[PDB]
Amino acid sequence: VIPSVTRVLQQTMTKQQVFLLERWKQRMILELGEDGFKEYTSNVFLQGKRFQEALESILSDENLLKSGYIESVQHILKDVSGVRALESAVQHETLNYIGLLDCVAEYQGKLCVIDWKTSEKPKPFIQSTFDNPLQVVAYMGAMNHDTNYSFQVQCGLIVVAYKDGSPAHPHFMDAELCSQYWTKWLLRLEEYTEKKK
DNA sequence: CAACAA
Ligand SMILES: [Ca+2]
Ligand SMILES: [Ca+2]
Repeated sequence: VIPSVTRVLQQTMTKQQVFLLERWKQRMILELGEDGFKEYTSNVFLQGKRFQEALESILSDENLLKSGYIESVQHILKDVSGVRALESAVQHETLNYIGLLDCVAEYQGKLCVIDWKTSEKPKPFIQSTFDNPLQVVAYMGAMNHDTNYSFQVQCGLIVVAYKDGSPAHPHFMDAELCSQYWTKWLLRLEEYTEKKK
């Protein structure tokens, strides 16, 4: 099988990344239990997919109080224009990996790959988004080294929407910053393939 | 394939 982006990264996390995650996870299993912690991550996953699905109808007061995500992002969508693609599967002919980016559109007049995120903790810094930039630059490198797409994009954009309607954090990445993250991702891709053979 | 968690 051919690897995917989010799979390559979650298998190549540092020892300190796995420690902080599984320690937080067992603290949640402790306070709540195995029965509901799986229910918490089920809810957590579900809002992230709905939020993306809900904007997909926008680019083209709910029952749960997760309605703050889109209100959080309206000051972002006021600068999103010229939408060229949404939810695209991306092939990489050379480095052999696949992905599924959220959308491709112009943000503040600059064409970039946008990746929407939901989070309950604020992420003012791109360092707070962990491996999110590598996920974005992996999507652009794939789509750019692809048979199925007419254009090539250079910049990326992470947006972190919050459930309480707070102003979402746009983390724009210009051409040079994407280039550095890309070689970081280029590494990450190789520790995975070197872990297979 | 992804959602998110740190
Ligand atoms: Ca996303
Ligand atoms: Ca192409």
